[PDB]
Amino acid sequence: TEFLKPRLVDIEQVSSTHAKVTLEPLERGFGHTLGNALRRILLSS
Amino acid sequence: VTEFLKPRLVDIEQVSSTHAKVTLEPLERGFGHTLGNALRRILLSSMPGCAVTEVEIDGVLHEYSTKEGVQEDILEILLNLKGLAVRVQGKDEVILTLNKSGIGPVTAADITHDGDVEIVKPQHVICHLTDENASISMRIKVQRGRGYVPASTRIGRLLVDACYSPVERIAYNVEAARVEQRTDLDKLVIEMETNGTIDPEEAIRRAATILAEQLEAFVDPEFDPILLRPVDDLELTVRSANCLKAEAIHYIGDLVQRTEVELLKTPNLGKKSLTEIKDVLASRGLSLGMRLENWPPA
Amino acid sequence: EIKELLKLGDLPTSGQIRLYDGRTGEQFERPVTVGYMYMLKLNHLVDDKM
Amino acid sequence: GVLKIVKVYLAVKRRIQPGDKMAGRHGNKGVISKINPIEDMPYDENGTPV
Repeated sequence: TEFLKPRLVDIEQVSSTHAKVTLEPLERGFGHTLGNALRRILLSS
Repeated sequence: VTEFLKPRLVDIEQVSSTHAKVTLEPLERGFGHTLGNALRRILLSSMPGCAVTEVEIDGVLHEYSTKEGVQEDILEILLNLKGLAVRVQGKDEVILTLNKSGIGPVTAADITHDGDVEIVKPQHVICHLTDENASISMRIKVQRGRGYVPASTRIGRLLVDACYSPVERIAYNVEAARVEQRTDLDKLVIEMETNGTIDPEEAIRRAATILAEQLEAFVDPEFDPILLRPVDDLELTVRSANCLKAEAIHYIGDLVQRTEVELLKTPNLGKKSLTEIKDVLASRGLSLGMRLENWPPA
Repeated sequence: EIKELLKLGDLPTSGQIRLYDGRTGEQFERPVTVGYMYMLKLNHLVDDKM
Repeated sequence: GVLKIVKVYLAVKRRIQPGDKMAGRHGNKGVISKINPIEDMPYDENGTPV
């Protein structure tokens, strides 16, 4: 009756316009869930 | 700058008591699979449901036992109890009592009617009493939780694998939505096959709630340890322990601070008990009237 | 005969069906055979060997 | 020389896990390498995961 939400963040600026942000401790299966939801919004919306 | 068209639950087609078809209307294309997968993923693993976690059958000690007067062995009975679909009002633990004497199947309908507890499938067989002098009396513990929590995920009682999730199967279809305006809208049809614990609309609003809450934006030694052990670790007599607890002495640190004088002045402690306490304390290099000066820190 | 049973089964005759990737929701790019196979758990278990 | 002998029978239930070995009757054998949650599993259109 909760879930593990927002914990520890990292940002890897590969360049001035290319970065790698990481949201840590998301319950198993949420990786692909958020990954695909976001990948779908970003690629078209 | 065309603001997006948002969805709202529009139809509910209960194909049965545990199978429904929810439909979210007017969704911009591509969002069908996006929400379809986000939601299917939340529903198939993040839903909250009640499940049997422990069971106390009379006469039975280990789940490997088999019972005099019962067709199936205790293991089969626990496996039957796993499939006990229960919907509880507003609690995270409820005890169900099941008393049954006679010949024939002992179903969930024979469970003692609790006001809060709702039994989804009363015809659900838990047992089979063979002879007419056979009888079972058991206490089934039902708890609220999430996902599949096995019994191995750890007293003369037994533990049963918890299958908290209420949903068995999820399916979705994207289908073009009507309305002559805009024309380029779809409608997400989520086909649900639950166990009857949860309503379709609330399952959708809860999947959505979990999704939205995941998205909550993106932002940017000294001293002796023995002193914090409970007094029970001293293994005193039941009486002495109870007396000390009755005097607000719950830990070793609390006890070693008291003096003999003070302890004997308490209503329930005598010379025998004090002798015992001094003996057990001395046996671990401790005593009464110990100064630790700094009780406690944080 | 197996094809016939598959017909009463409602087919596909080949025994291949459209399959969706659970991570994406996108279908696998080709039809994939899916059927009930009978599988046994052998006496060799990591618990014993590790 | 032996005064007494005690035998204790303990029962354990083992659930399939990574490293356990499964096989079929046709000579197809393999070890479990991954247990992935149901939502990641490939599934039929009507929602049934494999």
